[PDB]
Amino acid sequence: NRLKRAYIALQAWKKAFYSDPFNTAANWVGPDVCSYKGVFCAPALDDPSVLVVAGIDLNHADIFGYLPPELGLLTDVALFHVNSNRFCGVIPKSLSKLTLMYEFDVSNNRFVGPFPTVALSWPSLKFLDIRYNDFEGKLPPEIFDKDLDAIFLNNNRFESTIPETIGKSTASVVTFAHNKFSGCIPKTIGQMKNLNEIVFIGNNLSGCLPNEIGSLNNVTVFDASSNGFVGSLPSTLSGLANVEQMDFSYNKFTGFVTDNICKLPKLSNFTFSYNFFNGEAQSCVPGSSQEKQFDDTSNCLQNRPNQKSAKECLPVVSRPVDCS
Amino acid sequence: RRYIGYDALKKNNVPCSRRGRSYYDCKKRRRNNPYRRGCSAITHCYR
Repeated sequence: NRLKRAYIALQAWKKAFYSDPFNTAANWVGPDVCSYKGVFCAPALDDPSVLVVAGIDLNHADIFGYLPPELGLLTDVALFHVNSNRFCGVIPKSLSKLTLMYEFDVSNNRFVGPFPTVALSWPSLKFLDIRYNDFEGKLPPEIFDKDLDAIFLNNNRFESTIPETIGKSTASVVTFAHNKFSGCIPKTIGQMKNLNEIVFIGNNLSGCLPNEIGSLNNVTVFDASSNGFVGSLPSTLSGLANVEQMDFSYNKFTGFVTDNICKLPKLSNFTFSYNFFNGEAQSCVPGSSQEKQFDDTSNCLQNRPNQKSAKECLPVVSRPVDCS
Repeated sequence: RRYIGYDALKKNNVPCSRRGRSYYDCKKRRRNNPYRRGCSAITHCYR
């Protein structure tokens, strides 16, 4: 009996609810699972006369518990939204039995430990949000082999490199912000199809920007700020025909910012502050345009306010890194 | 003028406020089927 399997799953989960501030699971009683708050039923995909539990949505219920193995009984679930709860521990391996999983959002919880690799077992997975937890360690390179549309990893404790496989991803949005990723951006980044938004804010990346970034002609948001990149901006960035938001602040870039970049047609906010640029085109100057916002604070530019001192600048400016 | 890659930086933000709906189908419909989608790239239907 199929809904009985859902009943057992949900009652095993409610037993694990230590604190439910909005009494969200109050009506989780009796065998009518479809009337449980946060449980969403639907016709079976292969038979519209059968009733199945197809979705779970407890977004913002602030529930402190964990996810028990018995949730593996919810074999018809394709939607799982538990943003902003206090679910703790790990994702049960039994969730590999949720073969219809399509959108999995455990953002802003108390999950911990290695990347939840059970997500790799879902053949229909499209949306994976694990941001704002305490996942850590290496990132499984095979994650970019799935046909995900959206990968949110930001604000965890992931470490080591961005996988060379990133160029395989079909994602329209990928976030890495606020982890402890290190090393270079892989040259394969140019091969990402469908990519619109990529966010690296606040990691420990370094090396030079790969010129292959210029192949991302559908990108609207490219934010590499608060890392440790060096070298010059690649001239290939003139290929970012769609970029709207571009942020390189808080790095160690050197050299010239040209109108190759500052006159990109959709570029409306270009932040390159806290670097060591020693020249900029006139069309890169903040306050110069009514359509385009620029920010050049704390660089090495003559005749601009709030620049770095000449004492601090000459050592770095006179020893540019050979991107090789 | 909002980007979901940037909104992802707010821990409380989700793509859709309608409980039970796909992030790929945040549109008032007579029924509430989690299997129902329609949007292809989340960046496009987020706006």
